[PDB]
Amino acid sequence: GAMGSMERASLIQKAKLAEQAERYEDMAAFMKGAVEKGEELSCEERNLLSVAYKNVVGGQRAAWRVLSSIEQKSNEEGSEEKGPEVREYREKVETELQGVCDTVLGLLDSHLIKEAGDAESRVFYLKMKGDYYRYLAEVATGDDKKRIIDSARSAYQEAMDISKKEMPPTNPIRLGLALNFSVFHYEIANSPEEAISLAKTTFDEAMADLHTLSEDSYKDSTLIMQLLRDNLTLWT
Amino acid sequence: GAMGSMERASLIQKAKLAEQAERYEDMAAFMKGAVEKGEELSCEERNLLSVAYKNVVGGQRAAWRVLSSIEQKSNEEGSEEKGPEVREYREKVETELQGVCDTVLGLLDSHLIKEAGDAESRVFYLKMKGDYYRYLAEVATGDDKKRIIDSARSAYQEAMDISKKEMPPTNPIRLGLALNFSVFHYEIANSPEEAISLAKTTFDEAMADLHTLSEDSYKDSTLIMQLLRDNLTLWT
Amino acid sequence: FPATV
Amino acid sequence: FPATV
Ligand SMILES: CC(C)(Oc1ccc(Cl)cc1)C(=O)N1CCC(CNC(=O)CCl)CC1
Ligand SMILES: CC(C)(Oc1ccc(Cl)cc1)C(=O)N1CCC(CNC(=O)CCl)CC1
Ligand SMILES: [Mg+2]
Ligand SMILES: [Mg+2]
Ligand SMILES: [Mg+2]
Ligand SMILES: [Mg+2]
Ligand SMILES: [Mg+2]
Ligand SMILES: [Mg+2]
Repeated sequence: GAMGSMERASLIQKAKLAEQAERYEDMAAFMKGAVEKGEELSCEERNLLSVAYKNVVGGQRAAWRVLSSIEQKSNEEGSEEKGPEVREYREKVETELQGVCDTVLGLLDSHLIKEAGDAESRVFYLKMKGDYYRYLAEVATGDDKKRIIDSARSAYQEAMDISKKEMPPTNPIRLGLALNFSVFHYEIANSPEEAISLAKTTFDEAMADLHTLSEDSYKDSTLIMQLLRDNLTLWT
Repeated sequence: GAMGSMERASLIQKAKLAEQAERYEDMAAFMKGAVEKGEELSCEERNLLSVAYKNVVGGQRAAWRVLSSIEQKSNEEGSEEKGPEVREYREKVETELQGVCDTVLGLLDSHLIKEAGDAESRVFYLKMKGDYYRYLAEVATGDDKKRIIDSARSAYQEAMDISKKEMPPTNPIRLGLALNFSVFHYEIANSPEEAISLAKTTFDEAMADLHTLSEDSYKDSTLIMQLLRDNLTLWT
Repeated sequence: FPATV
Repeated sequence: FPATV
């Protein structure tokens, strides 16, 4: 690893600098280096890792969607043949996207998840596992598409089961997990009713627990609750 | 070159796709490949090249400024020592930025400028040469800073001389050249009076020639004239 | 697209 | 920062 010679603390410092500079590829590389030191990640560090890769893959997904749309339009009736270039370049972006997902999944498997015993860490990593399998699913079209979808589902389900047992219904990781699993149901699993039920039940159980929270915890939980409401509004 | 096996037309097609996908590093790599085919670039192709590298270096410059500001704050009195990491990471970004500038300057020198005989092409490339020396100047601090500044000045001056002889005062390349050379004077050469005089004279000579233009040419010229006015407003 | 975090 | 194109 190119980061093998850099101190763990220096990698974390530089990840924070990269975030300030909106250098998310660098941020991700620094955090991958930090993970590969072999120590568990603190809460702050877990969130640096997630922010970095979310921004990298988010850019790739956006680009993929642009290219896939152009490609789909090229394959309509009346469309003039433009050669293999659109497919080639969509494939290039797709392959890069898959590479990033595989990298993140690799970090989780070697060895973040197995060392994560606290609910906060284990749920966080399992949510990530579901998310990155979901991104793989978005672009999957072959023999393995069903298995990729099932891998996402399984990771999210394990995270949900732990979160329900071990976390209050307003915990932001629990809320974000539910938000994303609901989107998985709607967009990937062709289960819009499940998506809607999950979002509604999550919102309502959070609402009922807000009274227990400080002002600052209230802010965090209500932000994610609003995202649940936004999706429900989109879907109904 | 990794693009050596791809057709020139395919590289240009893919540069356009990359632009639509906001994949400017890819766009730049495709256009570098196209240049390295050895043929002259059309007007559209020159502008693909410039858009690509402008966006790449623009991101690097923005990141550099964030990091340089953090670094400068670390070196004030009362600032707690945080070690070498801020300098290291600013240097990393700086080195990458310089690499991109050197790449562009290399394309111009091998062999875009020497093959450019029409005023439109030669002025366009000389403006680019000035711009990328200006970006090098922004980060320069050593034995060569004066020579880098002079290289920018020389390229801009040759472009100005050709543009004044060969192009109308409303030509968008002539206007953009003047805009940027004016910024060079203000920000790099410590010559704010020269910057202001250039911007004003350019604006006024353009104003006087607008009557000759179609609606569409008028739109292009007035857009850049407004940038000249914006700078003048900033500076006075 | 729907919201995720 | 000032405008350039
Ligand atoms: C967006 C918002 C409000 O919530 C979430 C929720 C879930 C995820 Cl995966 C990401 C963001 C947010 O940025 N923050 C800041 C980071 C916080 C991290 N907290 C934990 O790890 C333990 Cl509670 C969550 C809220
Ligand atoms: C911003 C605006 C209006 O002008 C400029 C002016 C100068 C430069 Cl270097 C870049 C943009 C613009 O995008 N366009 C579109 C591209 C056009 C290219 N024209 C030429 O090569 C020959 Cl006239 C200029 C105007
Ligand atoms: Mg150590
Ligand atoms: Mg593929
Ligand atoms: Mg249920
Ligand atoms: Mg050929
Ligand atoms: Mg340096
Ligand atoms: Mg003069």
